[PDB]
Amino acid sequence: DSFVIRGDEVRQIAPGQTGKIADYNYKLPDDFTGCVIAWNSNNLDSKVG
Amino acid sequence: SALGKLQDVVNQNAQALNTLVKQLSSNFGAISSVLNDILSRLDPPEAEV
Repeated sequence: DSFVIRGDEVRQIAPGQTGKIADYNYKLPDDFTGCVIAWNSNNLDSKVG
Repeated sequence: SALGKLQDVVNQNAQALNTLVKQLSSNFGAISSVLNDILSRLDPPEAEV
């Protein structure tokens, strides 16, 4: 699964840890036997304006 | 004081029941002793902990 979030919203994507994004868009239960991967993408996804 | 053994057995059973009901209302190292206030005033991870 792939999605784009801001900096402060990265820590909210975690098993059990709630917030603002993990309530109506992408919720992870306490059974996530995957592994999150994330990196910075402020070089090809951002533009002026 | 003649009826001692039966009275002692009854008192021991009553004390065991009382201490069991008292231990049910213990903290055991938690913040409270009621489950509703724990499931309603805590995030799911700390709640299940």
